[PDB]
Amino acid sequence: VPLDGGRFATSDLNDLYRRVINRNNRLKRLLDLAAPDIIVRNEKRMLQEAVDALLDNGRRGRAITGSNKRPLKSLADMIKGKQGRFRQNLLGKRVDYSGRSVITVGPYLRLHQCGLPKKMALELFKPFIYGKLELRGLATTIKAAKKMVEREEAVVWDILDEVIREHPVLLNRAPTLHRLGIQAFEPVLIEGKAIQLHPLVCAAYNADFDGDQMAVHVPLTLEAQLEARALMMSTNNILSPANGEPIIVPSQDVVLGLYYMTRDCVNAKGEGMVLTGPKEAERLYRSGLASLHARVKVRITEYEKDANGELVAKTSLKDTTVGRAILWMIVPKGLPYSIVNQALGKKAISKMLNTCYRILGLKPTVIFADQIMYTGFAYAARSGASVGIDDMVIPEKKHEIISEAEAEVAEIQEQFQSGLVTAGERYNKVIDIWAAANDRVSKAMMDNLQTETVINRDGQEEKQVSFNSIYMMADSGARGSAAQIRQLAGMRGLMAKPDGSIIETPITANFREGLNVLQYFISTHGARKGLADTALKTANSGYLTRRLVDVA
Amino acid sequence: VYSYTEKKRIRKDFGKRPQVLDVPYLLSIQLDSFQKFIEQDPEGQYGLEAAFRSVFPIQSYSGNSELQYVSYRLGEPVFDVQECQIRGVTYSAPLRVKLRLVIYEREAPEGTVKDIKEQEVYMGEIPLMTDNGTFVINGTERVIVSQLHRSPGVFFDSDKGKTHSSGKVLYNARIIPYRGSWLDFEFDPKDNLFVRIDRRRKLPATIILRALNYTTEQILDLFFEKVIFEIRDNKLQMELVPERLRGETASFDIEANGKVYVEKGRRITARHIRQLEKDDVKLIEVPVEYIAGKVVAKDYIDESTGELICAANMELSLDLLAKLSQSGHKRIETLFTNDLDHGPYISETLRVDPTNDRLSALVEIYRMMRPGEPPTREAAESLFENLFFSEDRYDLSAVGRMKFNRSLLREEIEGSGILSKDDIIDVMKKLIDIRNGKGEVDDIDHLGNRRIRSVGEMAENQFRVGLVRVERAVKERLSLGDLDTLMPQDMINAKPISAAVKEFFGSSQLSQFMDQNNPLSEITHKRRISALGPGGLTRERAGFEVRDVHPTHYGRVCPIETPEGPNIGLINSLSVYAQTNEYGFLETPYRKVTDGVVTDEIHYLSAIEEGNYVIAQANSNLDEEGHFVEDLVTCRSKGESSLFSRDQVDYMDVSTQQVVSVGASLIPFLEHDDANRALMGANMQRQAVPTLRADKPLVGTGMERAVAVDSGVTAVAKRGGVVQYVDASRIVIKVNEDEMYPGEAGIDIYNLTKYTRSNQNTCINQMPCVSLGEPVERGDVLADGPSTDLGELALGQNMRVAFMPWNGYNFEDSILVSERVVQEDRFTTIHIQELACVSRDTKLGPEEITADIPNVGEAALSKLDESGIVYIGAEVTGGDILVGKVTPKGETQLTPEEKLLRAIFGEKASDVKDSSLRVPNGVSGTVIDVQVFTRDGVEKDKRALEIEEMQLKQAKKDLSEELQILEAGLFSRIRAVLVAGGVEAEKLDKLPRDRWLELGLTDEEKQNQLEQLAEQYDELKHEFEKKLEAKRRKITQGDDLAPGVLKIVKVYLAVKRRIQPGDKMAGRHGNKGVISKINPIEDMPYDENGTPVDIVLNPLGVPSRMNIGQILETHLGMAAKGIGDKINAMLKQQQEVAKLREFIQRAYDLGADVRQKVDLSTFSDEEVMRLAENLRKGMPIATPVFDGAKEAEIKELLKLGDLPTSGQIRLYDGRTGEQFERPVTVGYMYMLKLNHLVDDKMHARSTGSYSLVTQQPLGGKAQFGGQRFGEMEVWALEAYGAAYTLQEMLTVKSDDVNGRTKMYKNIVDGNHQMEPGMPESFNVLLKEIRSLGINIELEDE
DNA sequence: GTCCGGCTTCGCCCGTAAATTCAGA
DNA sequence: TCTGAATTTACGGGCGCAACTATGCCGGAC
RNA sequence: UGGCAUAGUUGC
Ligand SMILES: [Mg+2]
Repeated sequence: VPLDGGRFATSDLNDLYRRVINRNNRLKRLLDLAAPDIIVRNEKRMLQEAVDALLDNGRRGRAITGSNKRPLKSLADMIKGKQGRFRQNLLGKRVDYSGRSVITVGPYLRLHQCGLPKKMALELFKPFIYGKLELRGLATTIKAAKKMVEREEAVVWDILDEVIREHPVLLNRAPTLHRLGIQAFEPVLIEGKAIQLHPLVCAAYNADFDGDQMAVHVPLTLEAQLEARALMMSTNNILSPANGEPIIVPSQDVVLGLYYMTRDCVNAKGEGMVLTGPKEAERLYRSGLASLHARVKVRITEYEKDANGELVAKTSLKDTTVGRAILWMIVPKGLPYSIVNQALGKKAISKMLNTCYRILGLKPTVIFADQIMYTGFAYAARSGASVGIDDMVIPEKKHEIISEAEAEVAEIQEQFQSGLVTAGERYNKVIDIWAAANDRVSKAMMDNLQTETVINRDGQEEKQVSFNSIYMMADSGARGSAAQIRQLAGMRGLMAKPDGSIIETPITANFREGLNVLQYFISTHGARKGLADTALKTANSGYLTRRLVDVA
Repeated sequence: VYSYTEKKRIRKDFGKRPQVLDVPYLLSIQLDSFQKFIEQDPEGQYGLEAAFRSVFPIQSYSGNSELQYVSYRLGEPVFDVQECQIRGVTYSAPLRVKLRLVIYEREAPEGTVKDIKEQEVYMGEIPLMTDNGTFVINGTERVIVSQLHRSPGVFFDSDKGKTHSSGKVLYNARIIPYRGSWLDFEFDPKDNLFVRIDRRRKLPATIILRALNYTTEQILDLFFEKVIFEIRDNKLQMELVPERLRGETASFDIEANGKVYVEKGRRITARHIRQLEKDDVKLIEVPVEYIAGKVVAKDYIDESTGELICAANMELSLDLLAKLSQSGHKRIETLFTNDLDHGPYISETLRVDPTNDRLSALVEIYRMMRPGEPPTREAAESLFENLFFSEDRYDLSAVGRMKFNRSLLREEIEGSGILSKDDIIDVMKKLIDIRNGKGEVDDIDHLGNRRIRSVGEMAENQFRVGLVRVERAVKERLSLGDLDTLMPQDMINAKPISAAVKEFFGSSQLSQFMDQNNPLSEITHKRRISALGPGGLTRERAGFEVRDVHPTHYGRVCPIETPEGPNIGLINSLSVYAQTNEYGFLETPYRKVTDGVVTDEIHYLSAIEEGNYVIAQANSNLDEEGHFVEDLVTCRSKGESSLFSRDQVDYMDVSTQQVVSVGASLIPFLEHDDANRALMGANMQRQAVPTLRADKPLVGTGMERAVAVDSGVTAVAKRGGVVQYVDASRIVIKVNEDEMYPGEAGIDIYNLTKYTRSNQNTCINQMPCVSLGEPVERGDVLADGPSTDLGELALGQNMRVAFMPWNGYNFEDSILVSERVVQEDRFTTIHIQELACVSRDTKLGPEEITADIPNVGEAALSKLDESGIVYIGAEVTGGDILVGKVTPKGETQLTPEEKLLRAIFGEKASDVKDSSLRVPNGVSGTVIDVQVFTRDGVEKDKRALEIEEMQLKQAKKDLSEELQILEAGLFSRIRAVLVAGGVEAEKLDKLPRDRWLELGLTDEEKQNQLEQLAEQYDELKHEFEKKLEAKRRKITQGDDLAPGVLKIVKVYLAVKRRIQPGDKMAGRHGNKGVISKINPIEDMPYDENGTPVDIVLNPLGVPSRMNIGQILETHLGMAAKGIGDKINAMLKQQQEVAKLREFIQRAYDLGADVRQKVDLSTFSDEEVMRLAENLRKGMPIATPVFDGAKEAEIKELLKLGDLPTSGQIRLYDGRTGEQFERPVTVGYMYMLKLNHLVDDKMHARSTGSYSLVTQQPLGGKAQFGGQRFGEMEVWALEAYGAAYTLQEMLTVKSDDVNGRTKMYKNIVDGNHQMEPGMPESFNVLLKEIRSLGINIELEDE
């Protein structure tokens, strides 16, 4: 293939073939004139080496290198390896009718549709647009249709809307670790340059919106479109294929909104009043007469289908909250009421969706998930749940736990210097006592954090689960766990080097406090471990899963 | 005091500790290394002088003729840096070397030579480093990253038990030379010392000892102590050294002087050793069983036969003892082979090997090095001599010899580049000592074992690599030359030098395309340390040893600013205060602590030197005199932080920032951020795009100004003075008389670089930051480049941010941006794009740039001129023709019948096709520059003529402007001088300004000064005319274009990307996010005052991603803006200067024990007004990286304003107007617009060009390629039942030519059905397998 | 400018075949 | 002096996916 | 008008 200028591409097979013909011709010429045995012997050896290099370069040794001293890619090198035909052009190929773009949120979408930009929609569906233009007589010859499409006339957009109606598009994220990494959605034309991806499916994709890009593919044939619609639609992949748990569980904002909505405090506006139903609860909350989280009595009618598929109503007076009653308007009929009478963390919502799927079916579950997402987003927005610096309250027991642990390490060191213990067991003992101290600090932090708020304006003090933002997000399961909140407020504990070796020196300061120079130097060991395992030890998991796939 | 530049805007500093050492010149490493490579060095140690003196002089193989060296010189660059960037040539200097050739006649070793012929021969060009530390190689600025390789010397490692599957820790000793062959001494499970050269094959170590002409008995005497057995009467009275009795069990009963110290069987204890040492026991009687296992030291001969009875290294037995008894040998020497302290390693090595004589050793080494070839005595001897002992082929450099001596506990640090017998013996003995148990192996990751190559050193190495080849060529030519006919010009060939030098600067793993989209990006790319590159590691080989942070990286390497990816920890970045030792090792500053007082003198310490010291931490409290107030201070003695008393402290950290680099030192509240998030924050600051206007980070760290000034993006005033003239594209500073040199007058001219393309297609533009008549001091910024405000690095914009969920539009990491942000165009960026159309001389004729474009109407060609090139300033969009070129290289010619048929159809298609460079689809903008490069003798067109005429007029105008500006300054100086001693003023204007050589002045030095000024005028005029002539010659001449290209037309578009969803934005604490919606202004949250928040972020990203530093920053930012608000409140309604300065002083005095202490009483009520004008948009605040503002100070600053101390305010919903409960955190945070724009990522393809070997879609978006349906995607589809989707995915959509063509036709026809077919890549695989001796076929059904 | 040709070592792990070393007769 | 089993040593294969930008692409006789 | 190499970068 010509390179820039008169010079041709410096091909590899051509060089090898062309220095096998050289030796062959030289040897033929030598045998024609009956050259001395030594010279023809050396020429035969060189011919053998050249042929060996052509068939598999470097296998014999002394991999012959061309210009730039790069070993030539022989036939064996072309058919084998990760860059060979099998794993580069036959098991996985580049495909037409495919595009790529950054992904955004677009909360308004339903679970079965995705926002596709108008420009990529036009570029992907060009042949379909040509077919529609020919069918409607707006362009007799394909050149005319192509010209109409490239000018982006006002009429080809209508064609694009008409042809996108019921044409699913596969959306795929780069590390397709499991089968839910590629799912079909109905396109909705978007005025922009980024694909709007439903919030619920993100967990399946492992797709956060911090720069991630995803690829769109277009099924062409009727069989492919029906396969996308009936096998790969996001509204069919409610349950993960690895286990029975739902995979479209709301991730972080919806769960926070639901946790805030379904919750109670000992004294809020409109507490103790008896409501005539969930609609009354929503009316009161919107009117500002009652807090979203205030204990009340609500007349709830729940449907139990213990009969032969017949939903039987049951009306009672439940002791609930305004927010719980409001949320009950979203739950479908067949579910019990106790399913929304708790704090509704992330696991609670996952169990709720699972039970809805097992009891009611698929379509009710999809609708329920969409409504859960909408209501959670709305009420998380209403809650105004923010994060400040005064929310990471430091425990008052942290310092004394630290001092006790330091006394323990001092005494263990004193024993070690006396020879009573050897280095390895001293290191193990130090590690264990520091782990115990870290656990104690975390426990004290959570104790001071969860019951932090005591609120009363009607009598004696009554403790309650805190409204603290950090705790409210950790308990709800939205984002983070005990470890990260511990590092924020409590002592952040021991670190591990990239080789899975634990630095016996702990970090005595949290993140709200300093982390002085020395403490921010032990931390970098753990940070280097974390980033190296992401970029160097991921090849082991990929290799293992490739072996598992290729054996089964 | 403040020098009228930082007094414009004083950044409130919260740093508690006092700065001791100013931040060094951040680009010091590159500039210094290159300066010590070209600078003339009389000592000849550095650079080209060293290379010449090491190679030259050259003699023939015999003493016939000699070529020696005199000196070298760097010629003036042929073109300026900007001219080189525009044209595309390297910015290099010619290297002209004065070489003299002498001729030696018959028997004239020292006598006068026949003739000496000396000439200044040209030896290639050497690229030059610009003032900013960068090289222009082919029009692109390139940075040569410094390398961090293993220092030359000797290193002992272990391979700790991973071999032999038994846990035994072997020991290897490697002698790494700077340039030579590797020598390794390795052990094996049998504890036999082996050696290998260049890691070819392992052979016994003693062989090389014999190769050094060592006899076996001498080897044994050298490597072992000697035990003496004396046959006085009987029992072999043995000379015993008591200290040798410890560590074993007494196999016999030991007795002397009738005192059995140790009984039979019992082991020897310490008390016994003490008693024997104090008893003065020298000789003992021994049994016969003891000597039965010893090894005789040296050979013995029998007097009767005169032949051998026992040789060296033989296990003595009863038979051998009896044989040597009667021969007369009474004193018997054996080796003291203790079991656990003096191993028989050399003895076993001597026994195992088949080599006994020196020649056998030499032939063995020759066969190992050259396997199969017939060995020769002279060949083997020469090979071994040239291995480690020739000065030309082996060289332990000065640092190498220093490390070699240090590792062997030698005294001197200077030696010979080659090895020696003593050196190898010492290395082997040290390795054996390590094996025994005394001593320790070296750790490679130690920064005292790793050097720092810089651009100068690598350039010198490559220049020497060229010069050795040149030496070979010259030596070859000297043999076959008639000496008295030729000068030293044909003798020297410059092609090797140029080839090597340009192949290192252009195509090398360390000479990298510069990351130029920020001052920070450039300044941290130049301060980069890469373990990769030639002579270094490889990302696929090194693992989890050089990636980890060593304790020695403290103060010499940033532990957190490293790239994440395949090479993490291999691309370390230099620390802020770190410097390079004389030998190339990284050293860091430390304040000396002689007595308990911390002295203010700085010592730079390297890793090894710093190891044996106790260094107090930077955050150690001190008083006015200087004393560690605390009884015990935290220090670090041997890479182990601990607590030390007040007196042992030998050193203290100079600053708290020295542990990090210039990337992480710009992150406020770094200490509160998880180290990963600090790393990501730095990596993302390196990617921020310069916005339309800089925005002066409200919460900085004090390193912004240093970074901006040190990086060559601003126009720093070379000399102080008064701004005489300032426009959008020029500054003229009249220098003060104090700083003015004598003679030349003498006013600085700074030509600002206007809108120009960067390596990342960003915009480089310098805007003046000074006005007319404004005083300027030395080192003050006059013009600020991209991402800079008043000399402070401003990578992004600070705006109002609220932390709360908002209807899911900030779900995971998405950012919700108001329409006010895009309305203000604050994150609008200018991207300049270069499009080159090349007309070449191809077959079937040349190519043409004519405007007669077929198949397109006149409307599309309206924007072009008569010459077929777009106008400057034309607003072009996607598809528009910029430079329409159509070539006679069209199509074939039609035969009579064919042509008649074509003409019958009624078509006049010609032999001209359409190439017609056009704007890429989806890219708009305005044309800002068109450059036409024409080859020599091509008849440049009308547009090229117009461009050249405009360029010539502009060059004349700028030259004349500079000349008359300088001459106005000169005449002003002359008039100022004339004011005394015969001043003429009334009639001075009567005569013309020129005729001032005839004036009347007295006799003094003033008239001499006037004469000097007049001579300066004359030479200025002459050099003016010559420079104008040179510029005209350079403009009018042709261009050295590529071989076979007629001309090049480069069009510079200037697109303006405002903002849109999908554009990635991030803060300084590793917090990312793609904009999810450009919200309406009325829909955003607003506070009690009705001011909407510019951005809404998600709180859930703060706990999960432990970057608390943002929240603190946000709070502080709010406080900062609060202060500004009050100043604005005091400023928009005019108020007295007294109250304003009072409030400003109260704001600046707010702190715990800050060391800024700015006093406003010395501002004169006029600089206070400018300061207030600068502070009305929020008071800038400096938060040092580890000495930042505590939360209490943030609360105090918040309370100084009318803001709540909690940092959280009450917000109302823009949509419903309803209050948000749970008051939200609102402040001002510094958003960066990273260089990942959605329109650069969006891509789509339905049908396009396919690859050649396999008919699959092309890859990438630069070529209209398709997305890769990877193997894992195939697995995912198999997990579904999607068989038809997969089949069409990998057959009809990828590589079935008939299948895909038919499917396209069916889609156009309205039928969605496919014919499967067979992939073409499968046929390719079949043929490739058949290209071997394998017959793979698809057998019939 | 147009036409013609054959000096780098330095990673971790595991499976398998060849060579060695016991452990005998 | 031979011969089988177990052990050691040598040596060949493996070392995730997807995506974007830039430069450079052969050295020696007529 | 499609290939390889090197360097840098993004998402996991
Ligand atoms: Mg992501």
